[PDB]
Amino acid sequence: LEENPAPDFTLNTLNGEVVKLSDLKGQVVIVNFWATWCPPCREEIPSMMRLNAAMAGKPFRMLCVSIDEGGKVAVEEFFRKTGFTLPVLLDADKRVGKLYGTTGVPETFVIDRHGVILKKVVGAMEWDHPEVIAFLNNE
Repeated sequence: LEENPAPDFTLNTLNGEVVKLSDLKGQVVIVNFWATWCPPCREEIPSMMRLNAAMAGKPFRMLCVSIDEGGKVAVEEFFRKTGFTLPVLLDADKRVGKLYGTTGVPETFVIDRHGVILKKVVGAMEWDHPEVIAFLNNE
């Protein structure tokens, strides 16, 4: 998967909208696969929100794909109790995770301006840290 262009997909947002990875050429993209019931997923959310704020106004899009069987209702609940928020896409049936060849969660893909997959990261990271931020700016 790594070093070859990202497989396309179209999915619903929390609010009836739809996002198609191809129309995002020109921007750097992070596709992250996560779930409300995954303790590592929840460990790294705070650090993923700080990566999002740092990028506001820049040609950058973060896509947090949820695999919760409970969808919008499950993610909405989780966000109500924790106070967290992120740019979520829904994938309850797990087919885009399968398309992406994932094995468990969290798993994160880093995609360049030409739509090519540059990096695959397994497990909770600290997305707020300098090397990552500066790896992204380079792009």
